[PDB]
Amino acid sequence: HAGMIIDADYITEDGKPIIRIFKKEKGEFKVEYDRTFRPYIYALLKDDSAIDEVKKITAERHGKIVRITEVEKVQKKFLGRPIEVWKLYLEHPQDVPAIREKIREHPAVVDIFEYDIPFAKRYLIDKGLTPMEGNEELTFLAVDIETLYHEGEEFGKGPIIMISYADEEGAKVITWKSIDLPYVEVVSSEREMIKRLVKVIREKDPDVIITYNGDNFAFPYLLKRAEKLGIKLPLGRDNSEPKMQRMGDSLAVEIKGRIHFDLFPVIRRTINLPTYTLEAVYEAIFGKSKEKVYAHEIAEAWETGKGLERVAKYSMEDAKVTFELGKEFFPMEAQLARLVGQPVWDVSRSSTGNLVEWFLLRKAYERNELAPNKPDEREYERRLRESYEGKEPEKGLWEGIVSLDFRSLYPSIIITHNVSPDTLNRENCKEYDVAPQVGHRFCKDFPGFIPSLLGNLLEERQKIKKRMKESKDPVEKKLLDYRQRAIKILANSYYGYYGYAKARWYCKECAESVTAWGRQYIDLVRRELESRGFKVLYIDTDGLYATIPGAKHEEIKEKALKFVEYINSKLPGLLELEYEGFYARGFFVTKKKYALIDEEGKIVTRGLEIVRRDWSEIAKETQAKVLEAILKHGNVDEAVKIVKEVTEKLSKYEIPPEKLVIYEQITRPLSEYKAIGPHVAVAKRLAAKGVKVKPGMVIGYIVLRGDGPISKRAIAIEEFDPKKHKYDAEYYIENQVLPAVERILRAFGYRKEDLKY
DNA sequence: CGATCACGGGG
DNA sequence: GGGTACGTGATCG
Ligand SMILES: [Mg+2]
Ligand SMILES: [Mg+2]
Repeated sequence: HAGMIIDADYITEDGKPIIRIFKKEKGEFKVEYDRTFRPYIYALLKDDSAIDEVKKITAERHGKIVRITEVEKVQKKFLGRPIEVWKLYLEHPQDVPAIREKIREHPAVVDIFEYDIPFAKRYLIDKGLTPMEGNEELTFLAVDIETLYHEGEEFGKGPIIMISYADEEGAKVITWKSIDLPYVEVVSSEREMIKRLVKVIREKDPDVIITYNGDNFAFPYLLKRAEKLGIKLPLGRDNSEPKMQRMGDSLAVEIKGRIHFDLFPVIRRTINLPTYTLEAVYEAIFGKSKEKVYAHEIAEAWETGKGLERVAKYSMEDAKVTFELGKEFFPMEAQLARLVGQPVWDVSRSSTGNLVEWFLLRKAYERNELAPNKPDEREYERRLRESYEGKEPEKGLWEGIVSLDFRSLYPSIIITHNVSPDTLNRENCKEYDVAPQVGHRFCKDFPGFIPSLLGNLLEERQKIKKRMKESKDPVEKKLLDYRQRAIKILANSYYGYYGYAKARWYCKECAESVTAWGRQYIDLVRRELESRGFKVLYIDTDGLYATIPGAKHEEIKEKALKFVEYINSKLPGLLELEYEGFYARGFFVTKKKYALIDEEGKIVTRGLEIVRRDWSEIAKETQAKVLEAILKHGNVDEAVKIVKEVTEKLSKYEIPPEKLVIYEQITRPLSEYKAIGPHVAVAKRLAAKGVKVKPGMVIGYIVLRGDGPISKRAIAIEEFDPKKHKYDAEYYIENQVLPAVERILRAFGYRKEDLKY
């Protein structure tokens, strides 16, 4: 029709699938239904006569037998070669996992294809439907909750004590205790507060619900408490409840007819932070501080009734900034959805590797190219163990560091050298390009599937950039700016995608060859930098860090900016080097393990910081102190003295026991564990005392002095008696503090043995 | 040793 | 739900 597609799914009616297309048409919510789309897979047979045995294969599901409804002989392309496969139709999507292995096992079946694409995604591709097209303006609502938590409680034990929401009308708090603030609505109970949230959402009818970690906290918690209280959450536009989907080891929540936009996975990919707390995230984007009110402060205020205004202000600000961040990060996710042709819900929760794959599956359909299969476990494992043919960084502390980015070099290399799995070492090829050093041959006789698509993306970006220069409308310009950035992101992900172990179009030789050709330009950049007095401190496939030893910082910045402008004038086509940034100081340990500090004093690290609950505070605190001594004080000698003093204090039992607590979650019933770690040993004793130990409960423990593995010497933090129990100083030194700092201090020539008296 | 198991965000 | 992360490091067995 005319509207913007925001999502798609399927429902089953009288055992048959119905596709639903969720649309927004000039401000109105619309649902279109399609009963005609049929599930299918492909089968390559040894011979056409075999179809008579294959079409008769059956399976079982929902107490009924599953059959192939129709078969169709089709002509397609596989690896740039014509192929004849049989399209096997099935009645219901759930018939595909039930029958696919019974077809694959058949002696007449060479292989099966396209048997794991979800029905709603299969529909959008086959029908040529693209989400988020048009100038349709969506409505947004941020949602958040505060709860009553005590250390180690089962998930959902304590009530929800506040629910906050925010949009352009302001930020509001719903609570069931008397708090006298203008934005606070006081209700009678937890039940009445949850029913008020339901009413707000049904009345405001937002297209987008913005949360911060709503997938794994706010919505699973609301669902747990609504279950306990025996109330429904009809938040879906079809009155359905929020739906929890197991996405990996964690969860993802969907709200039918809407976009549940969880900012946590989105921001985690976009920017680099040691910890992605809402307060750290808000400050990195808006340059303003946000106060954190910790779980224990919240519990204390609720139970004593004192200082509840502070907790209500915290709840309000949580919703307020969640709204602000949502508006900031949504436009780019909307353009990426449009580009890849899949809904924002899915696109915002996926890696760039999956964004590339979704883009390629759609283009394969458009081009009548059969998609290769995802690897089996053994192949995936064989791919992770593959070695690539074709430096370690400078030691010590460096000053005035410029960062240069190479990533925009690789799409142009893929295109000019026709680097694709369908062009690699092709038989009876008339002309080919040979990769330097690795010698892989890529046929020049026809454009490769992936170079062809990249060429079109880069051309489309150049058109957008030209239309941007010629536009007087700042609205169109803002939108076109997002569109051209989406292409840059997608195009710059192909190099990585070639080496991604889960990729359908995985190609080790393609990745290797792009690296080998890329290196010729990197070596040119390095020689040209050194001829200009620059010293290269660190270099990898993504970029480099350099300085002019002992030069004035403004001179380094000017010379680097002049260098980038010069080299890009020398580089042919769309090969581009970028000036990324400047740092006051920094040091480099190894590949993607380094730490820097900018001119505003913000520490920036990669592959070193250990901010996680399963590491003791003493190890995390010492590591922070070491990085601060090095980057803020330019003093490695102070850092070594900090480690030496901490280790002596641990040996003389001068460290508070509270800085020694280790936290680990129970993730299954205790009887299901194959290996009993210290937290499981502690948990089993707690359950033996009558504690209801459940998956989700976090176990706090201290390692005590003694013989054997740490499993037999861990004690529950609640059972620790400082007057009776002695902590293991050698464990906290050798397994906690020293591993936290040894990688960092290796960059300065220190070994683990030199960090003690 | 290989196998197993945990982390993040949120209260 | 025709795709159940992601990559990495500690500890058990
Ligand atoms: Mg969906
Ligand atoms: Mg909150």
